[PDB]
Amino acid sequence: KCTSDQDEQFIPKGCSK
Repeated sequence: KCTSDQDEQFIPKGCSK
């Protein structure tokens, strides 16, 4: 997943996959 709660300025290692 990309957004855990609401992460608009932050994208993780594993966003769109």
